[PDB]
Amino acid sequence: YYTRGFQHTGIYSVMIQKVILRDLLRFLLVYLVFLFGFAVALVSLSRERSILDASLELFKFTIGMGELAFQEQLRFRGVVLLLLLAYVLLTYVLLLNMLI
Amino acid sequence: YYTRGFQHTGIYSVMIQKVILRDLLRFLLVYLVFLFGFAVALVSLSRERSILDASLELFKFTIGMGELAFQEQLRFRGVVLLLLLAYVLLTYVLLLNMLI
Repeated sequence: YYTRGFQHTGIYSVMIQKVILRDLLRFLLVYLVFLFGFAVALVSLSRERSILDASLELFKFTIGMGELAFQEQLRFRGVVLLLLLAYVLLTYVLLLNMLI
Repeated sequence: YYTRGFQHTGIYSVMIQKVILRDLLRFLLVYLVFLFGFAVALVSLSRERSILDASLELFKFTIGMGELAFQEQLRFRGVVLLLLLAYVLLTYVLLLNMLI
């Protein structure tokens, strides 16, 4: 908060704060909704990632990690791969939209 | 320094140097302050990451690594996860602010 002085910082800081408060508040909701939906779909498909709380994989994907590979024992591996691809393209598209 | 010639490079180089010297000098301070605060909080919470010098995890997070996962033996795993989420959103927001 104490960046009120130092004009060179403040001129940009106030306007970027206004922009962020106006815009980013409508990102986290939709991204979280999509993440929860995809996590529920994955845990429901993989039961035959063991619990709903194991949604950290999507966060690893959006931060860089994720370990995208075949699941071997899961027979419906193609469907899981397609779901992961859909999720990654969707989140990249959404972040591109925010950036623009 | 020897890029003074080669006009096509220099026209952009001088102005981008001025911009960087004016702007980036007020990023590393605040980012380092937040990183140190979060590292101290994590090491203080996890004592019951073993030392203050183990702040490299946040740098791994900001470069792509980080190994975001449950800590098992640490009972207050939810608080640690919430702190990590707060830190990652904070640093992404700060870098977005710089970019804009």
